[PDB]
Amino acid sequence: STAIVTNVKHFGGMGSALRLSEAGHTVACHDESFKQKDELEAFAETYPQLKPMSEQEPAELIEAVTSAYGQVDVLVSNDIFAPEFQPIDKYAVEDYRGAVEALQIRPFALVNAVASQMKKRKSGHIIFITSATPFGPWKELSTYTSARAGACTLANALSKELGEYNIPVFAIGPNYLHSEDSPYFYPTEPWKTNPEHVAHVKKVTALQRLGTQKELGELVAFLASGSCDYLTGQVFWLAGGFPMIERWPGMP
Amino acid sequence: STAIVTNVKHFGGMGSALRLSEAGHTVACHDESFKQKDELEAFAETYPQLKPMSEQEPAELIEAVTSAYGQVDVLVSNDIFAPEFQPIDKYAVEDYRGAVEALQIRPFALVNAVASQMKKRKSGHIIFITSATPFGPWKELSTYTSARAGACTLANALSKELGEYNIPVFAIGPNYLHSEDSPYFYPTEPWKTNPEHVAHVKKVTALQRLGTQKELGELVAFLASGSCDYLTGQVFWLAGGFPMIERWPGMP
Amino acid sequence: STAIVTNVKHFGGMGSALRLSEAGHTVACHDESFKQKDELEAFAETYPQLKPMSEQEPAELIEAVTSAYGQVDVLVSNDIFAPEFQPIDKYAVEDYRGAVEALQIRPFALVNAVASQMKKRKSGHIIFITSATPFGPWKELSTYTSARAGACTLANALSKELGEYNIPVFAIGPNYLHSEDSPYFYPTEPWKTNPEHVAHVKKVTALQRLGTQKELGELVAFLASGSCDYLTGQVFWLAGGFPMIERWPGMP
Amino acid sequence: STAIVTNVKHFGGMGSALRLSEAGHTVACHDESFKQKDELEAFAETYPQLKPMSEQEPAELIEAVTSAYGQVDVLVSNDIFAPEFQPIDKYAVEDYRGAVEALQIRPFALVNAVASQMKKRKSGHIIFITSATPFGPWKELSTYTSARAGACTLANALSKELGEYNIPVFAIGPNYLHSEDSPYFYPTEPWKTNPEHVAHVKKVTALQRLGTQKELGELVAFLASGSCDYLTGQVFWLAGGFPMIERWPGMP
Ligand SMILES: O=[N+]([O-])c1ccc([C@@H]2CO2)cc1
Ligand SMILES: O=[N+]([O-])c1ccc([C@@H]2CO2)cc1
Ligand SMILES: O=[N+]([O-])c1ccc([C@@H]2CO2)cc1
Ligand SMILES: O=[N+]([O-])c1ccc([C@@H]2CO2)cc1
Repeated sequence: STAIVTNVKHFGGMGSALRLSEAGHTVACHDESFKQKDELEAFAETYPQLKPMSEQEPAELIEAVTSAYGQVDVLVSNDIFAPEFQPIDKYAVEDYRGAVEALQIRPFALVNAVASQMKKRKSGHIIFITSATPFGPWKELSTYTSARAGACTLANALSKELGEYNIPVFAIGPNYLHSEDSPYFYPTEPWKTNPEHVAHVKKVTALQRLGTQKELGELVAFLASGSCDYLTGQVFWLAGGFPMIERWPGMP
Repeated sequence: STAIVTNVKHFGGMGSALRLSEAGHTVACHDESFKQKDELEAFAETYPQLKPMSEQEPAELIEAVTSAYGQVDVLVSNDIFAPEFQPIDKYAVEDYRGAVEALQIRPFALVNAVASQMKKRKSGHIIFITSATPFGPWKELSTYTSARAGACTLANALSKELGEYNIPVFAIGPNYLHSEDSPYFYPTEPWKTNPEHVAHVKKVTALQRLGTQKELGELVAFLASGSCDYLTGQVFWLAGGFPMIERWPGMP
Repeated sequence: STAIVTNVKHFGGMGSALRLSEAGHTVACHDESFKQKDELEAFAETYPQLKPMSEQEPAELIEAVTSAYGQVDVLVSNDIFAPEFQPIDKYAVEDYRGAVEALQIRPFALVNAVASQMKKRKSGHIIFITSATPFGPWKELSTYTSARAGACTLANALSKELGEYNIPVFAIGPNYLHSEDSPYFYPTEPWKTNPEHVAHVKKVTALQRLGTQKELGELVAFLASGSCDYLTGQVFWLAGGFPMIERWPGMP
Repeated sequence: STAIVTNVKHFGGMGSALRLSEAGHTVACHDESFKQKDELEAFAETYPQLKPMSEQEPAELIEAVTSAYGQVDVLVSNDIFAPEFQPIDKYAVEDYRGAVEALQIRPFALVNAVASQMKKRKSGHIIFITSATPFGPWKELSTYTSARAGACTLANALSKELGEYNIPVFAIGPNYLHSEDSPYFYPTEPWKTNPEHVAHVKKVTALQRLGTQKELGELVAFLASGSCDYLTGQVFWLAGGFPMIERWPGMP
């Protein structure tokens, strides 16, 4: 079918787009850098199987993909934001508004724009790439963490109404997901190359390693395949067993 | 100590303010209507044991209560919003922005404004009145439900950083909480007067009744008393056993 | 690889075994009925793609499969129990002991018997088929529901220690999962053939239908394939959006 | 009213009994040591406000308290077990049976024995002291952690049926709860005396300290008072913000 992957260059974007395309889907890709023709053309050349779009806004993007490929069957809202770790009193209120806009309002706007066509034909899949941070909150990241939780619940809530139209809705919350060249949020440098970082990952995850783009991609393609729609409403914690809890003194 | 209860006329406002006052606290009350001298005066006359403030914005309010009474020891963010039940595609993106501003940004702004003083003296209590909808979402209320989830997690996330400063943070998520004359969200009419509504409540809650303002107030005062700070991070589901799940055919 | 599916004739047994086999795995199958050669041979003839075992106990089963097929790479603990619905005071304490033995001790015993070999190779996958009842408890089924919760947490706890040996552990908790000819727990008759039952499923699930053995099988095969080990520790709610929560009077 | 607190000398026993008594309740106490006359009398002398009982089994205990004090209004099932940390394959299946019998079957048996009298008069409170380990499992404690999870769910499931009879059911899950002279599970020595243990607690809890018996008691008394029955079904995590999750390299 036809799929849309947002912010393709970052977070769970490449894994999702690449595997979806390998599965036979036509994959329209969005990214902030695609505003520049040079960036869009370069992407199209490197990944000829993907279909980069210049459209930036929700309604604009959904309309563009629908016109170019007929309809949108799979929506992968791969949302990102660049937060700072700050004590609550050090954040500016605008810092939270920014987090909520990028992590909650955006996915909401995308579903709001594509839901009608999916409901009319009673078919489609909606996948939010959120975060596992709500499951094990770190101190001093209240904006990003709470916004991600809003997105997770948004997906679960949406599954309740869209199920009547045979539209599954899922949320994939990753952590320690290798992002390769993207800084969102675990790039090769330094996460796979610096001792302290490698050791940190070994300590906090059960599998003692970063998750791979391949793994995220396999999950996305599996859910979008229609092989297991009954998991609708699920929030998947793609965090390799994180968080590992510190044990008592003397214990290995 | 000195407490602040927002939107006192609605939701968990009166139960919280009244019980906190009976516990001996000086309770500064906020409400949109207090912007009008006539409304504020009428409230002060009816409730001489309460201290209504005219201030509307977070910083302005925190500053006024601090100036008049010395400091803010307890913050009860009784947040409200009037959402419409709507299919995802029928909402306007602005409807979600409105829900998040009222249910997430506001409590965040209040803590952002008061956290510094609490941290400097290493004492204080923060309580968010959220919702239990995230625990059992209804179809077609995605904006309100997801926003409330963001608030619940915000409370939990804040508990992690403020604990070092001896500041407990809690979230109380009610449902079917009798709101008396307030339309937010279970007024006496029709929830205690109309047969069908009375029957609905008896079916969906384990205790088969609406929760009382007194019960909410008791919990708020208990948490604010410093009797059980070790519950910091807790999201309390004040919903009387809701949700009750429909059983198989043949089962009463 | 080599997989083991217990209680193959019931619950998620057939879906798991059939899809695992279609995936290319050698699937050893356990069932209480296989104690009778007549039943085992009858099963073997009907399903040449499966390998029914006569062994009933954990240690004996693991040893038998290891001897016959080299080793056990995938363990699918498809646990079942036949509980009665009853008020807490009407149950016999033995009724709870029985539920716990069948739903907690059994999966524990199986992992206890196969873990050492998997750890030595630093490879293997463990899947518990539990229940979604803990997520939305019905009244009067305290034994079954709580035991299933124990099994879910057992899986999550195990993922923490086995991750170090590269062994993912998952729990799939279904509800309204079509069980075809098996009475555990949603057989064709009457769940797909009686109006009241069809209507009940339509009301309590978001997708308004029973889950299929195919869907459960696809998930089991996907997890066992090694395509997404990073989901280790996950409890999957395979309940089609259940539970759907009763809305206010007047709402459709 | 009349309350029963089990294993009073350990875990949440003393805080519960002491505060319930201070609240004016007649508190019948159970403990394995009370099997010996010398132990029961020594306890009665030290704590004259408490009523130690010699009864050990659920039925006889409920009956004895009912005969002596008229009825059982509050049941505080303070369950304990002394597990060993072990890799799954190192445990004996009997070690899990032992954990489940003490942490799941026991509370179930007590409610099974007292539920009828509470239902007949439509009044009563049931509180299980479980554990917060299910919320953040450590590696190698699969027996204890999963059993405690079963108990938490048992309480939640029970709230659904007993609510109709006006009987709230709660579960209090502590961790890092100072147990003073009792080895279950954080005695003064070494948790408040050894530097490494003191440092560990300051690291893994948000409040950076052990919880007190006083705090636990305050919660139990509050819940038993009938001041906030609408919290029925709640699982309280009395863990001071635990778990604190390790942050990235460079962050303090
Ligand atoms: O900003 N951060 O430090 C950050 C850390 C982790 C995440 C994981 C992927 O959700 C996201 C953001
Ligand atoms: O708008 N609504 O229909 C609504 C219903 C229930 C709530 C409960 C209190 O959280 C809030 C809003
Ligand atoms: O006995 N029962 O009524 C029953 C109902 C539901 C289940 C779901 C699959 O876990 C199991 C048993
Ligand atoms: O055995 N243990 O090591 C243990 C550790 C912590 C607990 C906390 C109270 O639940 C219980 C048992």
